[PDB]
Amino acid sequence: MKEFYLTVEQIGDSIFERYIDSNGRERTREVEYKPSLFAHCPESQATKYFDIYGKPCTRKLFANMRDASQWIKRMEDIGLEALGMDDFKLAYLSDTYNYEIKYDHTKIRVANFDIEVTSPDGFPEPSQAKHPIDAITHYDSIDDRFYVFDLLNSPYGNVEEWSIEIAAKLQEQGGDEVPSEIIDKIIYMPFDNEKELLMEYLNFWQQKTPVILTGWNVESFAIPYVYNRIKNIFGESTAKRLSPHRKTRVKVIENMYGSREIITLFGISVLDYIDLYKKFSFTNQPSYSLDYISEFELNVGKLKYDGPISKLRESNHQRYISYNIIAVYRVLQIDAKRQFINLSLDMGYYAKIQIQSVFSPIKTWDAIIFNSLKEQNKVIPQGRSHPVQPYPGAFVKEPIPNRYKYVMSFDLTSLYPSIIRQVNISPETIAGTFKVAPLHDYINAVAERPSDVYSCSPNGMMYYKDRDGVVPTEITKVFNQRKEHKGYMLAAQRNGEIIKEALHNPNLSVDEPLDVDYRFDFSDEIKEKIKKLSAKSLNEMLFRAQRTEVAGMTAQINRKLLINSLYGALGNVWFRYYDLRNATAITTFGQMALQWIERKVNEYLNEVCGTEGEAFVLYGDTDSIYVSADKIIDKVGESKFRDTNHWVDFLDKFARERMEPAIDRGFREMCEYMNNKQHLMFMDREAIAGPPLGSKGIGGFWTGKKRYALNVWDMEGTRYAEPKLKIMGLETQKSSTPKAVQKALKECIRRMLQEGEESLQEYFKEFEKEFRQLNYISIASVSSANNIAKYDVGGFPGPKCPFHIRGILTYNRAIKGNIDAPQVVEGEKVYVLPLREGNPFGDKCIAWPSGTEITDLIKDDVLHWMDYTVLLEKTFIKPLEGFTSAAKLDYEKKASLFDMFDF
DNA sequence: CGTCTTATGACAGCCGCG
DNA sequence: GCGGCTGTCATAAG
Ligand SMILES: Nc1ncnc2c1ncn2[C@H]1C[C@H](O)[C@@H](COP(=O)(O)OP(=O)(O)OP(=O)(O)O)O1
Ligand SMILES: [Mg+2]
Repeated sequence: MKEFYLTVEQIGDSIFERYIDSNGRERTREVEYKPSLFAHCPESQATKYFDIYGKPCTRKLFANMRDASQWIKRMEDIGLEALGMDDFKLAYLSDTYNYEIKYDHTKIRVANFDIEVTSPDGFPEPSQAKHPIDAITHYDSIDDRFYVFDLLNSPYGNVEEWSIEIAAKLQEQGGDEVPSEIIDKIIYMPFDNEKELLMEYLNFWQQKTPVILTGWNVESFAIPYVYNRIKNIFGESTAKRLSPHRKTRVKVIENMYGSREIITLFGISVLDYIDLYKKFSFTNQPSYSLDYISEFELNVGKLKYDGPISKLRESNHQRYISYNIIAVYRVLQIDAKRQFINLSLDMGYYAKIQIQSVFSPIKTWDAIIFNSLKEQNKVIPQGRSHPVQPYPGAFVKEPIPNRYKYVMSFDLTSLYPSIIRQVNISPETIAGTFKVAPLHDYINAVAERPSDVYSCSPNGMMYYKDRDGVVPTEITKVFNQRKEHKGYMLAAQRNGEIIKEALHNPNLSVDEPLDVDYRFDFSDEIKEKIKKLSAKSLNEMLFRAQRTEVAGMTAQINRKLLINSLYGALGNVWFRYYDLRNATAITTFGQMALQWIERKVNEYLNEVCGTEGEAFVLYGDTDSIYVSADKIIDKVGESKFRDTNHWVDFLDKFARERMEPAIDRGFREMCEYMNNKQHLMFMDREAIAGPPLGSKGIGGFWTGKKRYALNVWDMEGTRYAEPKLKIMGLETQKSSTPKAVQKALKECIRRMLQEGEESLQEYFKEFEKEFRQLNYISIASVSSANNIAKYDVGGFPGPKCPFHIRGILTYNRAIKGNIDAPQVVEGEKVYVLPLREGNPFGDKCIAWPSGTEITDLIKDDVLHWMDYTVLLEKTFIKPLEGFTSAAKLDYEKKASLFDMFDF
């Protein structure tokens, strides 16, 4: 098989690479790399290398990288361009790996660990690292074993060995419920002393050296902590054993309050799972404690223990060890579901970068573009510095705030990348400019055709159609990968809906979940095998369909991000090809394209419909249009449709067979009008929304820009067995909104759109009646702990100081000197509750770390002094009032004037 | 070392207001 | 002692 890299580092004049040879064995190299850079030269200077604009360059080979850096600064001291790849690590991979990398993941040692550390005086700081590590669980993907390092003896207790037999037992038999799947994969190692455990851990680290280090929060806790603890006991030299190349870096970043350390292990790609989640998950969570995320991702209970963690090792060492194990395992199950490491490797090897550079899309693209550029023997520009500058973005329509009964929506397939292609927008494909008319004339088609030689954008730019661009090129490859995985995702989602109808009446049977690829549309035979199955068999099938869909999701949405991020890279001063003429060519074209097609969509329907000058497009954002479908439904009445599904099928058939080709006609005309390389503007039918047949439900409603809800029956060819609410922007969708309140506002919106005004008031009346009974956490608001320092007037609120910030200050006074209480960390989320007048906390509100409960020290005061009236109005009724008004509804009851007829 | 603009709402403080 | 406005902040939609 082909050879592929594991890690790579630059150290001085030596490149340190770990890799896999033709055999699948893992080797290392120390390479004394001889990089090449480039400089322009006169025309008559024969050469194979040219810059991207067409200009001759001579290659300058160098003895070593220091000398190549020495040259880059001198070229600037003189002030001439130093073209080429300034980052020599990427150049070396590009040299060593002159092909498309296919990689054997089973040969890649992904390690996954967590440590435990008892502390009676509050959170154990890794900076200091002043407490014993009393447990570590290190899972190794190659061995497929969890290595448990256990400390029987410590200043904080002498404990007996952990019993696997006990750990296996269920928590109702008095055990730990450590999963079946992992009981035969634990290798357990008790230790008398710390020094011993550590040394063994280090030796173990040497023979099973992690290529990808991951885990929950390891980057800010685990890694730093083991490093410093080992460093303080055995000296810094021993600590460096953690790096296979024996080189490390300490990035101390003293927050305005206390210390904080970041350790770089050369030779290892640390991918902390917390960061991979934030980037790739497309969620904004109330809290990021593993405990919370496990719940959310896996529907799986909180690892339970009595008393505080600080004395679990002494109370119940058995539990203590088991939780450190299951903690490791959970991250493995989350990744089984989400595939973020899989993703990371894909992009990583695709771009040919260090795996941990998947976090920076600027890096990713620089390497993709360089590699692509290198094979055509072209020289890349030098990165140049730039001031930051605003530039205009997308166009959003102001919708008339109303109820909407029948709504059909349409959206462009990857707008900004398609534009990039359609127009051939790239650094080296720029043809010049042209005098631009008010954009509203290009929208209307009045303005002079800007050029009939060059491909154009309404911002005034012109592009070549002859030659093809680096960016269009590279953006197209990844787009197709996106497209493929989107295909599988959407199929899985349909297969999901087919299984959902099957369990409306499952065949009384003892059967077998079918052996099938959930990525593809269930064929007839298998659909007819489907309904003959049992609930047990069918649920397993659903579960699996769902796991496929989610996996397709990840692959799809993250590749979508990467390309959209190429666009965003164009508007970013740090990007080698940073360029605002291109960035605005994209967005301005986006604006024209969205309004242009509004006009056409509005024109065609007024035609086919009968009237003239009726606004059918009620709304649109960047690349979407939401068309009102009332008058089209009105062209057959309420009668002719048997059931709900009959008018859905209709609209779908109408969109597909009448509207779409009209759209297509419109967009290819615009393509001509703009003289673009290729027509690539596609609006796929997205949503079909309305009320269920002969019900008093409102279908949809807009409140303003970015704020609407709809009742959807079909989303992009998927015919849900249950109508699903599509809610955008409203507080139900915001992680700041209290949990129970998200659920309530949602049941409301579901009530307005499906049932009607009647149902709303009924449920509204119930909710406020029961409100005071809800769990304080479930009804707390969430915010981020930012800039506490800045607003701290020596203990009290400063000028301008925000609500949640104010809440945090009151907390910190109410926990003065108490070091057992959880402090609040900068940047992390807090729960927020308002306080009643006269409370003993001083202020009108309080805040505490989210994902956790408030410490007992204040727990019972906050619960007494809690302010429900305020909470209900600010968090539930104000929001509901917003929705209510727009929809023309009341959520309560008007002044009868017919009350005179009571009883 | 470093994706982007557009837009909403909860709040704070400012200002006018017999 | 408020409703209208502006700016800061947190957080959505694309
Ligand atoms: N995270 C982002 N960064 C930069 N630009 C974005 C981002 N999200 C969206 N955009 C811009 C460019 C998109 O093409 C345009 C419309 O976005 P959107 O419709 O969500 O997806 P898309 O049109 O790129 O693909 P698709 O509609 O197929 O999911 O808005
Ligand atoms: Mg789109």
